[PDB]
This record gives sequence, structure tokens and C-alpha cells, in this order.
Amino acid sequence: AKKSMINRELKREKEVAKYADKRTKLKETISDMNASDEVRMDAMLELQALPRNSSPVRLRNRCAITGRPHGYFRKFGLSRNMLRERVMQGDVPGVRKASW
Amino acid sequence: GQKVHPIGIRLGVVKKHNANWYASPKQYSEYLINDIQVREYLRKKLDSAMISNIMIERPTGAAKITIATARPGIVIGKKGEDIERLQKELTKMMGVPAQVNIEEITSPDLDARLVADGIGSQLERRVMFRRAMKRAVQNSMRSGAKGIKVELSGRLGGAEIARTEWYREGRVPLHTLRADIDYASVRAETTYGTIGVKVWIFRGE
Amino acid sequence: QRIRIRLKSFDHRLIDQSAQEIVDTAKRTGAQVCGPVPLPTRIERFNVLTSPHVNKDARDQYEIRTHKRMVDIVQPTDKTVDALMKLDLAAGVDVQIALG
Amino acid sequence: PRSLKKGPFIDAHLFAKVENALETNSRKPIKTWSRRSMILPQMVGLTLSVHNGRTHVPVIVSEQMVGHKLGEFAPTRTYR
Amino acid sequence: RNYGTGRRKTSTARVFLAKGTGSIVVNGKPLDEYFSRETSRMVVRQPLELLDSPTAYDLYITVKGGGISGQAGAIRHGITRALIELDDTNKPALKAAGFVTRDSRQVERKKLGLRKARKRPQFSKR
Amino acid sequence: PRRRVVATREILPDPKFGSQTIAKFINHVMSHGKKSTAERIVYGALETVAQKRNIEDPVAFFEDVLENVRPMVEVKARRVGGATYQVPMEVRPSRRTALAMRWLAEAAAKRSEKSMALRLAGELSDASEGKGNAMKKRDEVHRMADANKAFSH
RNA sequence: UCGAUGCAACGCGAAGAACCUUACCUGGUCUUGACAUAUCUAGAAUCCUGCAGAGAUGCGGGAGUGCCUUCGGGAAUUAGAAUACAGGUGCUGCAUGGCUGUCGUCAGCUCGUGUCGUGAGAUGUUGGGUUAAGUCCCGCAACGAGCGCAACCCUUGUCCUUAGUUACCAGGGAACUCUAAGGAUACUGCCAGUGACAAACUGGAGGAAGGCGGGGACGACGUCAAGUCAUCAUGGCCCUUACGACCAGGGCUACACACGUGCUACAAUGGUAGGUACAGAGGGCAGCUACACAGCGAUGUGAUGCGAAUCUCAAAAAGCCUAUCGUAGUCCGGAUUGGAGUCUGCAACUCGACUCCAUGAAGUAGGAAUCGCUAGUAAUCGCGGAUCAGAAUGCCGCGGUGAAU
Repeated sequence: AKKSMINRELKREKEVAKYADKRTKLKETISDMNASDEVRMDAMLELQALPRNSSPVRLRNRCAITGRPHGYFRKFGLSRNMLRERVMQGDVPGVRKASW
Repeated sequence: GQKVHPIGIRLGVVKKHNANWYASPKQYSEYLINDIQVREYLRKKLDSAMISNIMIERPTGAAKITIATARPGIVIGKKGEDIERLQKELTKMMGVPAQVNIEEITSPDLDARLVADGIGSQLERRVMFRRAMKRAVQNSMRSGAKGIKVELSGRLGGAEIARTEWYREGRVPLHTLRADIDYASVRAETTYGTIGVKVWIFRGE
Repeated sequence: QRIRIRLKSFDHRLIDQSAQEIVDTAKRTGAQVCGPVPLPTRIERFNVLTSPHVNKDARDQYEIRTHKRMVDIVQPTDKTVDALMKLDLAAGVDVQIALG
Repeated sequence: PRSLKKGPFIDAHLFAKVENALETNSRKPIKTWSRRSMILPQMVGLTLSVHNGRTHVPVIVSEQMVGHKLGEFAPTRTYR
Repeated sequence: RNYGTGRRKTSTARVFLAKGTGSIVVNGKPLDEYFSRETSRMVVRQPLELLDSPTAYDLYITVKGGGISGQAGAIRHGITRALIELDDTNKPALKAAGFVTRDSRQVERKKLGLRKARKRPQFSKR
Repeated sequence: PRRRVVATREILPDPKFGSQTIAKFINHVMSHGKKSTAERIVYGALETVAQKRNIEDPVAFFEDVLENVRPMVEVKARRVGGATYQVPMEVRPSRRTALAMRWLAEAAAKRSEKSMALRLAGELSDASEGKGNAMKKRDEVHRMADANKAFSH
């Protein structure tokens, strides 16, 4: 993909890493039943006031090598194209052609 | 485009993976990405010394990289001062010590990657493709390969229409699963485009 | 003190020898050991499109097996534990120790 | 729709524009792009200018439009 | 106490032959209660009855896996394996019936691009 | 196929009569691989006709109706130099039984009785005396064979 | 938005568009730039903040002073000072590499030497058989070889051996199933015939398996200037305060229409309501949840076990027994619409999936035409997984029942 889009994913993940802990504590606060109703309402208001890219939902998994969004595998972290290239070269441990 | 990778189809029957570690489903992706990064860095850096079989096996953080080259002397350096820099550069972009222990190819005419990269270098030196191909065939055959096939594909000699040429000597039986066929595919960036070089070296059973 | 060693790898002919020498070194030190039980290997399959653009009908089917073995030292000895801690096996096989 | 336990959703930036509009009791059409904010009876009576992708079409809010999202009255596609 | 092991497409059964009245207990339950299929009941009781001895041997079957008819086939195979144990003269008759052969038929795998093992999608010339 | 003649499969008999003929008819009634449903349809039909006709052994009655439905001469298309000739030929016994069973099932599938088992029993009864759509189809096939009766190639 | 266009485009790239993805439109913005190297000015980076704005961004206040060498200072680091440049999913698949489809898993396709012909070429490779096969045998101016076929690989079918937990239960046991490694067997091996004294074929025994036991992967030389410059790489052409870059909203989801793939049906071989059974495979800390309570339900709260042969997803459904419906546009069908909710998520209007109540549309078997399938197959029934915060009727698999010819 475009170098701009790769850097855009990087800067989108930077904010996620920067606000990872704040989101966790705030989420526990808003889901706390013992917490006061106005307290959890204000905490949720802050959560909706957080910067947009801080959410781990706007993150799109991309191939590490090519940056391709479509055809991604979590276990390997690469798009289907270069995944096949490296498996066939033998660079990917354990993985081989299957038949049954 | 109708042929299976000779290495890949033989990955479990007679060949072995050139990456021998184990990971957990979550750790495996980052191990693989770091592995590919190290491989591309090595293949760009040691582009002078003819390395062909960099193998990555990482036991519990510490890794044991094993590069096999036809010219270990140049890549090791004087008293071993280039190898230490390579060691620390590997360690910097991996986790913890990457012990790179370096093998030696005692027959560079039987390794497909060395043959392919030699033909590629000759092609980028504006050498006749037919002569480079025939020279590689002769070299491998008289060095003792039971068979060699070399395919040159692209705008050969500046030709506007790309074409595929190839020479075969010996057997090189691709469909035999136990055939011990080394295979390499490289590219020569000439002044008219990319010329693909494929080399099959069949060595036994 | 009944220790349990658990071996997990991708190569099935690596765990066989890894467990073979573990059981041999734990039975040659005057200790009784039960043979390496094999636990059901996990096979993960992947469907990777081979064409770079189109014709979804063409794809490679890959698999990765995760083989697992287990050995138990029913009665341990000091001459078994010392010889076991020196048996530094790695590079392909994960070994987990129950230690009890 | 949404969850009742979560509560009504209104964007903070437009909620500030209406807390700076119902005290003042102005009739200036508040120009907004957040179509994802639900009309609450707090600003019932006044006017907003909701972006429909191309322009900021005017929506005068009424008494029977509360509970809806601001975009419901700003169609984006043109059939004919 | 003759012991037989029978196998079918996915079910595996282990049968225990012992001379008795003719009662058959499958998975700690009577055969009729276990098998609501009349065909399955016949399939289980067939190896006993082709050679004219249904009420001669007590059977203790334990089945696992498979389906209602796969388990019946597995029990038939195991009963044949146990019958050949007490007497080898019954083996020719069992072979002529075709009960000693283990049906190797298995579910054919689904292939790539095919909707099933062999079912392909609709084809259009245009 | 084009080269060999396959060895036919063995069909195990029906559980409640022990007859491969009734088993094969149960197969012809079957759909979606439901042996139990087909078997109860056929058994309901058989018990209905047996209780109505006061016959102790109905397998012989089924053989009688089957041989009554079976045709003997079927018309086959032949090609001789571009001419399509409808030559009447004999029916091999396996095809005889298959055609009879298929005709019985397809005729019983279109009647007006409430249950399919009742429909099948009524059709068996009707073809026993010599009526019903199975009989009409057999008569139609015989009619075409006799209508040609002029090509003995 | 772009590509794919006869077979071999049309549930195709896309293994999953609310934002993101995103490549398109509207508007708001930046110009060595979001990203690499050359550089010199200050600072450890880094953290917490206020306001304005839709956000990108803009203007301000506090804490910290790294580490090794030490007064040259260095791996990283924030804001530019400028030239190189970067960047481009912009164009040319008819300049290309790599990758793929397809004829076609069809049995072919060639070469060396010899010989024949002025020659292009021929022979071999043709012929008699035989085979799934240029498979094999015998003939034969051919003699040989190579890539293809076959075999070697994986899975399943029987047995043996090592092993017995978290697996198993015949009498704690080391029997059995199972699990997962290593092997045994199968070779036309034996018998009878037919066959050129052949290859081979036909039948039979034994055996779990008989002739290629079943399934897969493996795709020759080449053909379509076949597909892909939008995975990637790359020759050339083109744009560099813009065709590059950032943000918000919208669109990719519009529908007089047409076609391609499907799903659900049109019911009685069925619908509904009660009981009662029988799987496999796969997933689970980026989680699955025992159990209890609350709720009509989706779900919610507490809590337990489990990185799993231990705990869980999870109950398999079709099936069987009883009752009922009794052929009706219905107790069939479940679209569409109204209302009220639950989750995921900053956010469900455009434009989510489920839940509940109400509604109840077409549809009663489908024209010309046309498709798949030869056995555990078709048909039918459920169950998993990839992608994935959420979002399968698609894709990839699993087992159940199970034909006709």
C-alpha cells in the first residue's frame, strides 16, 4: 500500500498505545456498578471526548512487509501474497503444503 | 505460471525448513516478522559475499543465525572484525544475542542461488545472456551436478518483446519428490527492465 | 517432587528424539520413568490465494502441526535432577517443567 | 438504536454549542457536521445546519423530532 | 470370553462374546432400547442369525463415536471378529455373507472450489 | 460407462419381511436419504393392503402386483444413416423391475388420499386388479411398441 | 473509487466498506512534507495540562536533566535551515520480473548420434497387441536419452511394536478403545484359462484390503501479446504549495431495469408441542465460560475451571415415541412494515447483528432453455474455522443419514 497509508496506520497505533491504560481504567470505572451514576456518566463523557484515533477499533491489520489490508493472517502477520512466497521458499517454520 | 516451488513441495519429504524455532500463536507473528527483517537486511548487506542459505533458529530468545557462503573470508573480515559488527547489528534489531556462525560452501557450482546470482551479475554487466546461460550450464555440469536447468526470462538483449529461453543438461526430474533439487530464482535489474533467472540443480536422491 | 516435562514443537521427528534422550537420561540415573505419552497434535490449516489478483478458485492449502509429548518422573533422584538441569535442549522444542 | 443503560449520545462539541445557545436564546442556525448526535428536547425550537456531505442543509428542530439523529433530516443521496 | 473389535465409518465398537442365553447389552443398555432403528437392530443381530444361533451367546457391546447406523455396522464387524474366535468353521460362512470385511468407505473430503466432495457450482457458457 | 460393466452393489433386505425387493422399493420411495421415513411409508401401505385383503403373507402379493406392472417390450431409439427409428426391443429383467418400481412410486405420488402410505396402498391395490396410472403407463409403452412393430433391426 | 469480461468476468481481487479500511465526492488545511540519508543550532526522550476548532491543527504553563565516555563528545530524540529529494493505488500487463488461470493430470513434447532426402524435413515417436498412460511387450534403420505417465509425499482402510496422561475400564488394572511415532502387509505373489512359447486380460483362493484399495498434493514443451504496473518489484512516460500529505462529513449500501451465483420456500416423506438418543473436526488470555440469580428472550450480575485429551465453546440436528393440524394461501411460507430492547463500538441516521410483540408479501412446483453428480457419491441434516470490536445465505472444512442409474 501507499507509504502514506502505512505511516497513517503507524500514527493511528501510536495513539492506541499511548491511551491503552487510560481506556482500561476508564472502562472499569464506567462498568463499575458500585460507582456513582454521575461518576460513570462523566467517565463515559471523557471516553467519548478522547481523541478519535486512540480507539483500537480504527486499527486495520496490514501486512508487515507490503502493508496490504486485504488477505491478512493473524498468525503470520503478512498478506497472502508474501505469506505464500515465504512458505514456498521455506522461511516459515512448521508450515508446509497440506493434503488429506 | 503453472509449476510448484521445488523447495516448497519438498519442504517435508527430503528438504528441511531454513527456519527452526517454535512460538506461541500470538508470539509467532512477531517472530516471523523479525525473521523476515533479519533475512532482508542480511541479503542486502552481504550482497558481495555469495551467501545462499541464511538459516534462522532462535532457542529461547538467544538466536543462532547460520549463513552459508562461498566466500566466508571476506564476510568474516580481518581477524573477524566485520563479523562482530554484523553480530551486534543483528542483536540490535532482534531481542538478545544472535550468535551468527558461518559455514562454507565447498562447491559453489552446485548451489542454485550462487549460480543464479552469478548469471544475474553477468547480465547486469551487459554480458550476452546466451553465453552466460551456457557458461553456467557447463560450470555446473563439470562441477558434478547430476542435472542443471537454467531459465532466462525477460527483455533479453534489449528486445522489445520479452521472451523465455532455457537450457537443460542431465535429468532434473521436478516431479520426483525425493530428487534433491536445489532451486533459486533471482532478478537482474538491467537497463531495459528486470530479467528473471531461474536455476534448478538436481544432485541425487 | 514428581516432575512432569511437556514438549511442544512443530517438527514431529524432533520431539521424538528430544523425549527419547530425556527419558534415557532420566532412566540411566537410577530412576523409573514412564514413556513419553503423545497428546493430540493440533493441525491449523490455511487457504492462501495463489494468484495475485483474481480467480479465487486457485489457492494453496497449508497446514502447521503442533505436536506435544509428556513425560513423568514418578520417583525422582538428585542424580536425575542434576543431569536433567544440564540437559539444555532448545532450538525448535519448547520444554515446560511442572516441578512437583 | 443504542443501549438504555449507556444513555443518550450527543457530541460534546455540539452540546457546547447548544449550552451556548439556549442560555442566550438566540435563533442563529448552529452549523454542524455531526449527524451522529441525537436530537434531545434540550434545544427544541432552534435551528441547526447539518452537513449532508455536500452542503449544510437547514433543520429547524421541532417537538416531535426529539430522539432522532440529526442526519435523519439531511438526506445525502439524490434520486432524481 | 471372546473379544472382538469392530469399526465403521467413524464409530468403533468392542464386543464381548460369552456363551449364554442370547441377551445383548449395548453401552450398559439393552439393544432394543439403544437402537430405535429396526434396520440397525437387524444389522446387529444378523451375524448371530445367519448361522442359526441367535439365542446362544450373551453379548456385551460398548460403542463410541459415529452415528446410529455406523454404530450398528461397527457392532456387526466386532461380533464377526468375536465369532471367528470360538470356531474357524464359521469363518467361510461369514466371508460368504461379507461381514468379515471392514467397510473402508469414509466421508470424502470437500475439495477446493467444489461445493462438496464432488458437487461443483453451476456452469454457464455465457 | 464406456469401457466396463460395474459389479452391482448388494442391497440388504427389509427388516420386517427380509426381502430385497421390498428393500429396493423402499429405496425408490426414499428421498434425501431417509430410510426410516421411506420404510414407514412402504410398511404402512403394505399393512393397509394386507389388513384390507385378509392376506397373511403380503410379499407374494407384492410380487404379483410387480409382475403385473412389469412391461416386456420397450421402444428404443436407433440411428441408421440419419433416420431415428423407434425400434421395439425386450426389457432386461433388472430394468423391468426398476421401471415397475419407478412407475408405481410416481403414480402413487399424484393421487388424492390423505397420507402417502395410504396413497401407496391404494395404488398397490389398484394395480393388483389392473388399474391405476402405473397400469396406464405400462399400457402406453406397450401401445407404442405395438404401434411400431415394424423395425426388427 | 479501481480492476476482473466467452468457456477460463459476474458470493471474482474483497479471508468480512458505520468511522478506519478508502483508493471516490464536498469542505477545512500542509509544502524537504506522514516516511530514509547528507547537515548545524538547544534539549534525555517522556509525562501531565488549559483554551479555540468538527477534527486536522493553533496559541500557551509546570515536573524530569538521561547513559557510556568525560570536556571532541556518541547508538534515540523533539521543533527548521536549505539544497538533493521524498512521495504518487498516476499511465503503459502490448516494454517487463514474480505470481495465476486455461487447454489439461490430456498423454503427449522433444533432443543427441546414426541413416534417408537437393531441401523444408523424415525416422526414432510408425506397425501387431496391450494399458489409466509414448504403460509394457514384440516387431522395426534405428540406437539411446530427457521432460511428461507411474513411483517416491500426505490422508484413510487391517495388524504389530514402543508409551499410558488430562486418555481407557475387561478382570487399582496395563486388558481394550484411543492418542501419535516407528514398522508389517499387496508383489499379478499363488491357481485355472485366453494370449505371438509375450506384454497382458478374464475368473478364483487367501486376506482388512486385488490389481491404480479410496481421496489429495504434484500440472510436460507450449497456447491464449490470457489476468495482475491496485500485493510486490521494475524499464519508460507523467505530477512535484500537487495526480503528494492530514482531518470531518458523505459515498462505495441510490434503483424504471437486466443478468450471474446462491439462501429460504411453495408443505402432510410436512408444521407445531412434549419427551428420548447417536458425531466428527476445530476454536478458547486479541478468550471460552461451569454454576447461581434476574429477565419471555437476546442478554446482565456474581462466581468457578482452563493456555487446555484436564475446564469450556456445546446442546448436534436430521432420527425415534405420543398428541395435534387434515390440504387450507392454511397451525405452510416469513419477506415487508410498526413498536420496544440487548450487545460491540467514540459513534448503529445514512448503514450493524441479534431479541421480543404485532403485521403477514409473493409463493400451490416454475416458458424457451439450461446445470451438477457414477458411492459413502448425489440428496438432505446439522457443527466448526479464517477474515473479524461488531457484521455470512459467501469461502474453507467436519461429521450424520444415505440413494437411483
